[PDB]
Amino acid sequence: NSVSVDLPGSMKVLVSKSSNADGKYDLIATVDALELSGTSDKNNGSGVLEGVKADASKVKLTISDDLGQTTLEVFKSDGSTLVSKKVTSKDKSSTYEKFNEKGELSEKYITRADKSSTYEKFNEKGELSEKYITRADKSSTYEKFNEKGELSEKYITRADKSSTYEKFNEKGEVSEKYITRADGTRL
Repeated sequence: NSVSVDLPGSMKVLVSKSSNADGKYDLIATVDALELSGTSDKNNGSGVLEGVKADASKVKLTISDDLGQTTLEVFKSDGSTLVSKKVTSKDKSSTYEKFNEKGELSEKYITRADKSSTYEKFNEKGELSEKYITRADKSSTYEKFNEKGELSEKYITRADKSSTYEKFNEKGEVSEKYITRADGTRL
């Protein structure tokens, strides 16, 4: 029968030459316990697979032609309003997005090859409300944005266990500024 192919994002696709078709390969994959299927013109497991949840949600798996990237989209029953989207590359980096009921981006979680991560949260308007960056060196950045799209809070943490906290007021200039450095030498 069929041949198994590994895919970025810890998934697998089964590829087998199509009989009742012509020059096509049939693809089947099981993803989060849902069966997806499609057909491809190539013999490496690239191509598009689709599925349908029992709530009639549509699931689309796209595998790029050289297998370096997979995209897993979950749509509402209309087949067009996004619910979620997971992109994973071969280098293990990935972007996961969650959308609200009308398809506006609600959360984004990025992971890089060095395993730094960036986590963004959006309001219902769809604008950036929060941003949190963790880095490989163990530094971290926190940003809170107000209703006016202005920065209102920032918190940087460095590898030497130091810190810098800042609050911003109605004017874009800093109003507070904690600066912690070597040991517990505050400011």
